[PDB]
Amino acid sequence: VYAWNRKRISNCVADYSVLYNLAPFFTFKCYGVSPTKLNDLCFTNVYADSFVIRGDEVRQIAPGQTGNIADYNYKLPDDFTGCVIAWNSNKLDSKVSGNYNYLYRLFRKSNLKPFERDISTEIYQAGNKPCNGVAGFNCYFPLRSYSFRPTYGVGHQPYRVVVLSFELLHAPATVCGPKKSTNLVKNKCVNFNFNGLKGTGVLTESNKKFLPFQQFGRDIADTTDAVRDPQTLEILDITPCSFGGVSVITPGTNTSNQVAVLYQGVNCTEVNVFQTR
Amino acid sequence: VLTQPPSASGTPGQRVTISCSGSSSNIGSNTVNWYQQLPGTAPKLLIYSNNQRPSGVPDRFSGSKSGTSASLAISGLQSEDEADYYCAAWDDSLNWVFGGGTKLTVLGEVQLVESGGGVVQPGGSLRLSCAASGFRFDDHAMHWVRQAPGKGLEWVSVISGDGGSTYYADSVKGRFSISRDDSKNSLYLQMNSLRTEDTALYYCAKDRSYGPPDVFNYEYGMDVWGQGTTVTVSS
Amino acid sequence: VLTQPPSASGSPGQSVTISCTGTSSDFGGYNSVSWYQQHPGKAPKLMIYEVSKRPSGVPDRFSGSKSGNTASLTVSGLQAEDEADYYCSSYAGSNNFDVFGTGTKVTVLGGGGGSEVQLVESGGGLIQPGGSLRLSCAASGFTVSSNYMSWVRQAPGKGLEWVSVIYSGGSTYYADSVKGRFTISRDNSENTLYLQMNSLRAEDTAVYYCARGEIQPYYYYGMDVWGQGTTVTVSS
Amino acid sequence: LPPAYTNSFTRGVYYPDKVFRSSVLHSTQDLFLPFFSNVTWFHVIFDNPVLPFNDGVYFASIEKSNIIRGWIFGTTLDSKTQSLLIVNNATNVVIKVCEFQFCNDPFLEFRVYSSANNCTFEYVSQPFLMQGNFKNLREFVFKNIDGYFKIYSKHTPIIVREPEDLPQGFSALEPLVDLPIGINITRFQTLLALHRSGAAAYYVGYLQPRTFLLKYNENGTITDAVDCALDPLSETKCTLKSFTVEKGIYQTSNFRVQPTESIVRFPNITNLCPFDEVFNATRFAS
Repeated sequence: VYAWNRKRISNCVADYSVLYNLAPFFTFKCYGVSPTKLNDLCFTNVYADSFVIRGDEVRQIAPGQTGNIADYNYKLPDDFTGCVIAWNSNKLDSKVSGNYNYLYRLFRKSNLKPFERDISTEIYQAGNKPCNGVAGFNCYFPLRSYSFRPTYGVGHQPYRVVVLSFELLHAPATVCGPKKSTNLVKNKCVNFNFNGLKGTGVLTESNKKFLPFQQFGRDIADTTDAVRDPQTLEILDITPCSFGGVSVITPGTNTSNQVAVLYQGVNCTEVNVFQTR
Repeated sequence: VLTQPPSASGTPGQRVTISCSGSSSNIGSNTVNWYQQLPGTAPKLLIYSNNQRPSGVPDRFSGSKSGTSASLAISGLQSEDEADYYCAAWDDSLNWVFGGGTKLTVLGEVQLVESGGGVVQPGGSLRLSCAASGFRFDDHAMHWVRQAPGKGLEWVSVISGDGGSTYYADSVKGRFSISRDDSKNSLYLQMNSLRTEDTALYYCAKDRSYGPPDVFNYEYGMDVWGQGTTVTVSS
Repeated sequence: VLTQPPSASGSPGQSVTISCTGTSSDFGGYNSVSWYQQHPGKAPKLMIYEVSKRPSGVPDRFSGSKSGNTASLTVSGLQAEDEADYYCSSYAGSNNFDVFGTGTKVTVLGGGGGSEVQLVESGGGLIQPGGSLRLSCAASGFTVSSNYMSWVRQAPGKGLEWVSVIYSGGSTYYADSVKGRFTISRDNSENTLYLQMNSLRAEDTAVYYCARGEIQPYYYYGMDVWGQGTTVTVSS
Repeated sequence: LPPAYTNSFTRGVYYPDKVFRSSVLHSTQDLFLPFFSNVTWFHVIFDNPVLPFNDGVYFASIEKSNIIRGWIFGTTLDSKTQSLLIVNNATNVVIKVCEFQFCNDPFLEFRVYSSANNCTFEYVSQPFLMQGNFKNLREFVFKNIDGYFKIYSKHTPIIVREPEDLPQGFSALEPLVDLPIGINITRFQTLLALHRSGAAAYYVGYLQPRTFLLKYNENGTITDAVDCALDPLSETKCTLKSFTVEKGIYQTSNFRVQPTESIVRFPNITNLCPFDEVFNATRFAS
């Protein structure tokens, strides 16, 4: 709690749905947004801050609250848009040999600034005396270790709590989330959304030699003709859907009522039957 | 509020799909809990946290949390699966909203017993007691989920294993006092301002978490139920 | 609510070995059970804080091992003339007051802190029911603005209970008895630290005790110094 | 040093976007290097000046093996603001936007800086970005936009052993890195691999907002480019989508002589106010 990591993670496909099956978590509360809509929001960088507290101290981790740990080791203002994901770790962090490794900084002068890490080890000086280093009646160790033991009950066990602080500064967002895909359909007028490029057409196979850096592709006068497959390298062709003018041939409403229908721009295989120019 | 089919149907051999629709304030921020109750006997936990299942529940049940609604799946149902299915979720407004029940009918070891019912004079009431036998009452929470005869279930109050903060429902707030003691496994619930609309069973529900189900939004559940008494004030 | 024996007088100083049952757990986290010797008149004095390592005092009271689910403080062989009340502290859960126990009469016979830092109070003689009375414990020694202090009151017959807890600079937690009607306000950071009554509800008649250290999360603090209390004597 | 200047020929026409085009003429409007311009002739035979980065520069390098390596792009080159220290180490490229100010001097072992602050990006690019009388020319077009620090590059193995000067021939640049880090950059600092234990000379141009008509090959590459404001012939070749102008007279854009001075003449000042007599008296009022 006095020395917590501040890993600045970015440039990844943060799939929050996977976190629901990695480890048997016991807390998945998120204050900012919903996890269903979180997978569709881009972010710049996530601040991963992890620490270990007891079971009765998990409630103190809130956007604004007082306590022995909420204002002395880690404080969250009223703007935390992440989560408070946490889980019990009483399976490998509790042995009967003396757990004098952790601490919680029982002694302090005042409330620390939220989202701040104070890595200090000086002797706590309770005023009215210059303590150049002494331990008696005026200046004591401001750190005190826990008493985690395996033969205990829930509530005073080591609980690993990790928060994911989100921020959106004046910089383009890097991490957005997981993106899915669908099966490719060839020789059929369907819709396509290849990397934002939306439209409809018949995805066919072409023989164009695209450049290794080019992704999209246009025509002589402002019309997309072929793009690059977002998957493995494949050269396709985007031709518009089936369209044409319909003309009806009628010999006149004086002898009969039989008419002929002519579809323009079709090879009789895309709608007796005759194929003309 | 949770939307659930009142009385669905189904045929043997194939599978059905029971759904539970809810807003993002209760389901979108927490986990749905599925409970199964046979007609006549005490209820029992079926699916908790929508991902894991108890040791007694076989692999014949499965649930998902796709979106803001829960979906139940029973691959290969039979006559033994003819029971009532209730959906439960903890809302962010310090309350526990329950479902209505799904009549999925197809026509082809620690005891948690409690007592303290009986008909009493309207206006006033008596205390509600409960007991157990060596189940580590300090490291477990207790819930009050009463069930009216023929009607559904609803959450009344909650007590944490630590014994500190407690929460009540929207109708039983103020006139109810729940607390524990340093004695053996027990639970005392005092009722006040009796309005005669309390004909239920008041199940002494056992849980597995330690704190109140407001900070632990992924481990909160409900263990095996207990045989409750039938209190009928009837004014 | 804890479990303590009403009285203990048989076999004086040979098989007394008083304790405090009613825990049914492993004392929560940090196993620190303190024992206070509440003597009539002056303020009580600390006897032992942990299960061992007794502080500077009488050496005939030690071996406070936690037998089963209670701390059995070995008091046999101490003396044969004492008139006081022993109280134990437990239930160290987060935000849980009333850590003291009931009055245990440990009189083996029945019939037969002063200049350390400071000891001052307000002297609330004939307190009018209501209003706002301030009680201070100005200490010219230890800092009255950096150490963790608390307020514990006791009434005739009834035992002690946690009434107020105040941390270094940013915590003003109140007990469950007042439930909000009590507002703690710190005085100047270099003069003293006083309290506030805030329209008492006729239950604040008990005498107050301003301790320089915590009760349940008690730390060594060099020495445990208390202060004599004053009678409220409400006229509601 | 008295930095000389050379005549920059047709070189530095990069691809504005990634769009396949075959045998067409696309008239683009973006930041490009004006043809027949002046580019400084800083020789690295010691030299390390500070160059102003207004909207984009055209960096070149005619190093032999490892003479010119690294870039010290930044705004103030101080510890308060961030900077850029993209260097070319052993078969790798380290790209960090950390705010490492300096240690003693931009020279290079990581002897360029010695400090420790908070960083924002650690995109370590694994693929590196970099015959007797066969030198190697490496040009780099640095262009910064509101949310992307785009960097172009192209390696051309020149053959002619003439005195050090820009060769004759069109050569586009291919984008390789698209760092989306957003930071204002206004100063350019260069450095060379000292390694003490006419070599080379880098050319640094300046981009300007102009119009260029691009000719794409049947394969999908640009064969040449023609400016639009360089001579009376270029405007005719830009107003018509054809590099082969027929014989005749063509009407180009219109010209307008902009004014220089501006006079504001008002009527004469008269009919003054009696305030001069009001504020000057003996008995005013009660």
